[PDB]
Amino acid sequence: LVATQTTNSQGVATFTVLSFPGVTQTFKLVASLQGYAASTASVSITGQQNASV
Amino acid sequence: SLSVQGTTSESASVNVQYVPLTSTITATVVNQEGSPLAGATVQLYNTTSGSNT
Repeated sequence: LVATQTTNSQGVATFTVLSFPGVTQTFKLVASLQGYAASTASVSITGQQNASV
Repeated sequence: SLSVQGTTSESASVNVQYVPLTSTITATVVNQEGSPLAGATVQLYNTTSGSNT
């Protein structure tokens, strides 16, 4: 864990993390929220890319 | 060939051509990781024949 966010009202949960060229930088995004179901998705940025799900 | 046999026996050899008609259908797979899946088998049945040919 390098960054945790409280989700914003602009509907982008943006977090800044180090990156490097030529590596499948996998990231697990867990959403734990009171009022609805907690869910876990995952992505991979390979080099620099916007990973949005 | 136009063998125009008037006064002249005019021998022309006009080539003409025809292209066959083929159809190509494509199918795509994606998920909740937003990454295109490899290895998935997708089967096309021609179901306009009245069975799963």
